Amino acid sequence: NQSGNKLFRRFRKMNARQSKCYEMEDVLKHHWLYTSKYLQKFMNAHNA
Amino acid sequence: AAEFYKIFQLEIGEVYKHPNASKEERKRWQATLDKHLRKRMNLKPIMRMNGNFARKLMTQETVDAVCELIPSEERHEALR
Amino acid sequence: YHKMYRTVKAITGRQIFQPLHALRNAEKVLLPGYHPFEWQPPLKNVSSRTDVGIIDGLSGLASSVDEYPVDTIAKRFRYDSALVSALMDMEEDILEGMRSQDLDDYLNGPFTVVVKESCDGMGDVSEKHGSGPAVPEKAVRFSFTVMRITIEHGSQNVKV
Amino acid sequence: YHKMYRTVKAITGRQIFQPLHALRNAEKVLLPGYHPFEWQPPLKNVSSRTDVGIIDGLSGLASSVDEYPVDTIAKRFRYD
DNA sequence: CGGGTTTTTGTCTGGCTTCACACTTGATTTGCATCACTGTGTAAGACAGGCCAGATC
DNA sequence: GATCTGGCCTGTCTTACACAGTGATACAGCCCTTAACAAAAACCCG
DNA sequence: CGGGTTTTTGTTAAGGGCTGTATCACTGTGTAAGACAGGCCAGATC
DNA sequence: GATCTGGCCTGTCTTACACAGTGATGCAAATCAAGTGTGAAGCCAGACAAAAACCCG
Ligand SMILES: [Ca+2]
Repeated sequence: NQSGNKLFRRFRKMNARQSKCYEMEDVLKHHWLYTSKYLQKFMNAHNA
Repeated sequence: AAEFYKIFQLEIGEVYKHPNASKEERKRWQATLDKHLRKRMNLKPIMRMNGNFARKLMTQETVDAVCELIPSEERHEALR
Repeated sequence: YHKMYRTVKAITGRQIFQPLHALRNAEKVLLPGYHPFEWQPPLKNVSSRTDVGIIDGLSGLASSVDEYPVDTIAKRFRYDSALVSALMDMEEDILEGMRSQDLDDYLNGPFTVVVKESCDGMGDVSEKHGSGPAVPEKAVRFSFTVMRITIEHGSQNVKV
Repeated sequence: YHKMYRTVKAITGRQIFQPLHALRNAEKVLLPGYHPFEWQPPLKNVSSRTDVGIIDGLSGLASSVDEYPVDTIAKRFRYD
């Protein structure tokens, strides 16, 4: 849905550089790191 | 869902007796449909078709409260 | 983050959080393009380096003015790097699944993996405030997704 | 902040941060309108009620239709 | 207003822990300064309608 | 003979409407004390 | 293979304080519907 | 006597520039590997005697 779009614009607005060259590399890095199982397991470590 | 809403508009058309039909007749049929559905189910009828309203139309209460409009000698159990 | 870290260090006295050095170190550990691996076929038309991550998606598209002009910025990984990194951080999950479904850790493969793929454009991604509506700049991500890892041993297989 | 608090509380076992209601009390101790005080002259045309916080900036204007129109939004503190 | 009754406050004598330097000198990691690079909103800054009185057939 | 026309495609162009995010608000559950019976287990005798 | 004795928790009160999410009144905001504006013909018509 | 025109007057877009952010580099400084080896503190067993303060006869 709009799910990726709001996430992508938020990643462009919060944590990103200028000159449009490092920008897409940074958003690819952060968007990759958001969806790894390892940190996801660290982040839902409250209910167990 | 679009076909079900259409066949309800054409059954309130009762168009197995009216073979030809103008756009005014179908518009008034949709008008009577939204009037009776806002009087019975009291929902917000809209032509912008979504999934929530489509799921909202899919129950026996809806098919009952719409099928009771026409003088269905048969169409009741067919729709059922 | 650095402000928060230095304030909690100043208040607590002992250090609990971390500065950015070890963060970026563990980041490039977790990033693709870091761990070694191999292929039993030689993989024609594929490079042999195990240590390349982010590259241009253009793959050497010469965008000189004498040729067909584009402006679409494209960044990409290498595919096998993404596969091996996804495997290495689902490694604990598949270890626990192997310990759960009545097996040992010293098993070999060949583990059969089912991978679906997807791409979809997202419409506008732009916040233009200099004069208002400049361009409906449309962007698109292309992605993969693992959904099933199995191993066949003896007679049958098992969804590990 | 709630996410950060619950994650570090889970991962250390100790509760190093604070939850949200304690944060609300810690901010209510720092807003205007909490401590008592008085004035040796009784401060004419000032309501001496001593627990007022963010009040409406318009001081009770006259936003009805039959009055001069004003569509601004003003929020203020009392000065004392 | 002196003495009773607590309350601390020490005491060697021997007998336990327990880090503190002492360098050593070479990795490690930590702190802060520097770097590349656009976004934006602003206060100069012309600027042209507009309205004058001066000029003129 | 050439020209308007109804109809059939078709490429925009607006819009409702389903969600996203937020501080504040409202409950839904969780320690605490007698207490006298109710159970689960572990080991050992038999 | 089964009891005797020993080694550990549940059970409902009651009336609180505490905490962890669920909800609540809200806007804002993009992407599908589907409506419509032309565009281009096969046949009526001068 | 009645239009034409340079001169000011003033509410306009219009437009640059400095900084605020973003990450990532890059050294200089502090700190830590281990190595003994004393060796100074700190606490307790044994039983034995002073300072400081509030109440009652
Ligand atoms: Ca889409």
